[PDB]
Amino acid sequence: ASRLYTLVLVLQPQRVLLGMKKRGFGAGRWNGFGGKVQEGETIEDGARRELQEESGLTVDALHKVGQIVFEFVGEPELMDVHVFCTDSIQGTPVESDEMRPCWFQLDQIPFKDMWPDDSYWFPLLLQKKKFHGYFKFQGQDTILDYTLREVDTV
Repeated sequence: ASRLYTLVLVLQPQRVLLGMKKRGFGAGRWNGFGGKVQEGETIEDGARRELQEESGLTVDALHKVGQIVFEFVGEPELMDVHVFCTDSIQGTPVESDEMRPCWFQLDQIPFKDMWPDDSYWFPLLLQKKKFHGYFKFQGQDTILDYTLREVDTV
């Protein structure tokens, strides 16, 4: 079985917003905003909730840009991450207990301090291409297997 997660990338024409994860899973890496989808909310509502909780931001619209499935060796549950993009933020980003937000120019994206899979699929996001991904991890550092392709419908 898989568990539903969200990931939101605030992508403007010359910069992208990332958050430094301060605690919990993936702490110490820059990432998009998101988390587990809860009972009683749609996937998109979950993505909005997490963006709000983690950055203080609300948005007009969220666009579906990809799905990535993660397997971690030894872990029963797969992560089914629904990836969204926006360029219509409302408010100014503010630090939360979970995330410290910062803007990065698109040629200074800090891949060495991000999840290793981002190096593979960010280019597709940046090129406004819809994708499906699968990544098999050994721990949090080592990609054993992956697949990646462009799709018409996410």
